Amino acid sequence: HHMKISIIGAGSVRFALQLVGDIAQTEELSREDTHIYMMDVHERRLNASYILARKYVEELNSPVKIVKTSSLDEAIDGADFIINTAYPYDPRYHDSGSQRWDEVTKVGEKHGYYRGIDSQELNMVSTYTYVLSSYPDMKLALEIAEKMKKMAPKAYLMQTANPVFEITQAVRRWTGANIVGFCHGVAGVYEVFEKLDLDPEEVDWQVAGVNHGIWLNRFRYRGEDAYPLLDEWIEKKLPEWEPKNPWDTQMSPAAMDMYKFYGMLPIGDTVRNGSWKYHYNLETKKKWFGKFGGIDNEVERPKFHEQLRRARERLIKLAEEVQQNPGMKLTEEHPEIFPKGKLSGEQHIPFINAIANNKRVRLFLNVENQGTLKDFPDDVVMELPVWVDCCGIHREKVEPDLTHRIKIFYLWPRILRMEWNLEAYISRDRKVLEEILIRDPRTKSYEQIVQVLDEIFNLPFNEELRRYYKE
Amino acid sequence: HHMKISIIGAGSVRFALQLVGDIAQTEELSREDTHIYMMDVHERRLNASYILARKYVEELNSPVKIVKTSSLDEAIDGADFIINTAYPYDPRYHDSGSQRWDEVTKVGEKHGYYRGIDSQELNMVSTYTYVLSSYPDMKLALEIAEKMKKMAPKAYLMQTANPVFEITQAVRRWTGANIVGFCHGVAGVYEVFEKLDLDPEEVDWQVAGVNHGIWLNRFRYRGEDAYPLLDEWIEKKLPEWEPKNPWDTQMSPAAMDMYKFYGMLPIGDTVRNGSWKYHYNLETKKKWFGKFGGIDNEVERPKFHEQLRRARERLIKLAEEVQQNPGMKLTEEHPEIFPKGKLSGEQHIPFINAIANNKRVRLFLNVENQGTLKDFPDDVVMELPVWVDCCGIHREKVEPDLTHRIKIFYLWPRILRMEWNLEAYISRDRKVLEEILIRDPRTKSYEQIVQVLDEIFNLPFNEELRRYYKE
Repeated sequence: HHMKISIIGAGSVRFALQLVGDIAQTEELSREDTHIYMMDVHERRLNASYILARKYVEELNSPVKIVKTSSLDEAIDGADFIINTAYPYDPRYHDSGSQRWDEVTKVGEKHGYYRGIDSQELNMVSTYTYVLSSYPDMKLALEIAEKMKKMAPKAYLMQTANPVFEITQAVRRWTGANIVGFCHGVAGVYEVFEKLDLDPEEVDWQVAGVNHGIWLNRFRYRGEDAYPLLDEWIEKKLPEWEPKNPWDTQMSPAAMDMYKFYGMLPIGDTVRNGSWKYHYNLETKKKWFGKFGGIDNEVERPKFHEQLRRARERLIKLAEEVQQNPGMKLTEEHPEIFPKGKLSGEQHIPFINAIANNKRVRLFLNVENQGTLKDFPDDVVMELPVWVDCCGIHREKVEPDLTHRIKIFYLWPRILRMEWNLEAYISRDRKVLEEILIRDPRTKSYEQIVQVLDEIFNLPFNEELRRYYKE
Repeated sequence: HHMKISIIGAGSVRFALQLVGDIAQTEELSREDTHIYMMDVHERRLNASYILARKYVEELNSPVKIVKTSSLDEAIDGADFIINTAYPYDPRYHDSGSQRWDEVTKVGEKHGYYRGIDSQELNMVSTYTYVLSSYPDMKLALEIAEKMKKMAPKAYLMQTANPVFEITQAVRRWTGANIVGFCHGVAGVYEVFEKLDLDPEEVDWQVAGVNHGIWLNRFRYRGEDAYPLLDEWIEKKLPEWEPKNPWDTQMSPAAMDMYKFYGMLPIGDTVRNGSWKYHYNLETKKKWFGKFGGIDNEVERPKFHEQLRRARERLIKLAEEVQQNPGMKLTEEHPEIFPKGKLSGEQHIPFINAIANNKRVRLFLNVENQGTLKDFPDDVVMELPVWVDCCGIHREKVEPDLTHRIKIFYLWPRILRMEWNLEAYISRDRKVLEEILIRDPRTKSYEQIVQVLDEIFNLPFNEELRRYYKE
């Protein structure tokens, strides 16, 4: 047979471009019998990705076949791998998923919720959830899961869209579907090693926890705990640390503070998901994250979404250029965006090449605990270090165990917040949403949460959201 | 041999009087070979309880022997049953345990924490915890547990002092000691049956959960769910409900609201331990609990502690009366306080008579889950329906199971808050206390929690508390 890899939401041009780049440069997958289905509902973006992708593989000399489609059934039918990177929205009001999150966040601030209703303790990550329930995004992943159990029973559903923890769990639990959560927050660990003058391949390390809630449980050098090297860095170097850009938080005072308390270093976006201690306002964010106040604020987030929008428009306009200039080479003209002989460092293609062609590799994926961390249920989805080959996912033993304080102060509260979000969705009940905000540290009255929720629900692009929560 | 029942903190005159009344009226325990050791550190109160108790049993014609002691070793040595009803304090500053709680609560309000630092979501119960850790009270129960493993290895430690959940758990886990938590919040259920015109002995019922967090999981009449009778009462009767006194909350709008959301009626002090929805201020408390705003407020609690103080002074002065008037009969002069031919309805003596003399009885006690509620760990202490005989405690099957919403919204959050409180104690670390308040919905800044904690720690009667948390 051939191999079908469907990318749902392929209008995310850059992420799709790095996926297509990775498969086209992977010797075992770069075959005539590899078919990439790019599927999306917004056609301007779709057509751009498609012509760019085709131009790109042409220049890598990859015989991979690329098929654009407009219908999700045709993309799912008989697929071997389904990558969901879709960010749903209503084209009558918006032109991008992030616009809707940006707007409910303004309504949330209007009613006294700084950084919006979706900014909660232990998840400050922007655009992670959408009105707690994430209805638009969860609805789509469950639609995909119902369609694929009929037309693609042997496929792996690779969840990339947020919230990955909530969605992966819901699909896993409510459908049978073979879903796996992907996220690459694990990469920040390489910055820790460099800042401590450590050859990365000479470090024995491990992380574990929950999506955007992972901890460096094992950090060793020469068979000895290397955490004293971090304690020394905190003494000497931290006083003069400074971020390169609003995303640079791994070695921040907020991270070191969380390290002091929990006993292990929080990795990647975990650092963004601290307690309210670091997030009361912009001035407080700047004390703990440096001059930008990190990425999750009034100034840097709208700035970032504006850059992202600006970039879509460009890639569309670039697609009109390759149409207009058949002869120009994308590898030469924009090598940043079309790398030759390098890999994205994303885990998606390594995963596919492992399962399809037995190229065994260590990955960090969101899968059911299944008794890897004993103090938590077997069915709860977690970000774990796993080995992947043609027999599927195999979990590494997690050693040392995560500290008591991580379990009771971080992980368990975060698991419950997920259980809260899933109950809100499944029950179709406003009361659950109200109860979530009743426990929000910035709720002043009950009247307040009723009025925020009302206003959010009455935004024109949430018409079907409020019809979902209608008595 | 004889039987030794030690009451630690016997200066709680009224509670001690009802204990001594219950044993003296229990046919199997009212023996010459039953010895009651009353022990306390404050001698004015001790002497009063002792002479009152002796006068009391004299009039019931109970041959029970009563021994006052000043030393806790002498009370614990060779004891069969040890009832801990002590509320520690410093006599150089205070004359009662509740004075210290009242004062840290004033300091908490001073710094913007309404009803004090110890009033947290899912525990509004006044005087339950003391500066989160409850150091004075936990220290004493662990001292008792270390002394009794040497001098009373076969004894049952009956915890009555608060916090019962935290203390019972800590002792259980950190020592071997055979501890069991007692609390009689289960009694409110009899008011529910009466208000619905139900013969109480014709109702098939059960409760379960956590101390001050119990739910009416089973409510049946004629082998049929009787919860529609509660739904009818809510329609017709609730609009005209009104409390008899600040403790009357079982049928309140707050209780019915919690019933609507969780699916089961919260029982006793559970009703006091709702979310902040019902507790923002006095005016909001009065909407949900009636004209008094319940018992946990600025007005009714100091009023209640003043009545309690007034009552101690009286019982002391009554003791000087029986000394002065040998001939007067306490049964006749104050029958409210010295009942003849009735039982307290407290579970303490039924328990003793069950274990000692095989008078089997159904009780609701705080013991280790041990897989009674499957979704929770085996070692966590919980308030469960149990049968008690001479072979010990036997747990009833809990059926139906508690609802999903109770588990994820009420019980699990409350278990974690306990785990937080125990970590604060065991670690001797202010940072844990800070982290608890970092998640308090009325914390505005980190500076705020540092200043509350500082001021609390610097109150003269907390000298040894702050030396316990000293760097």
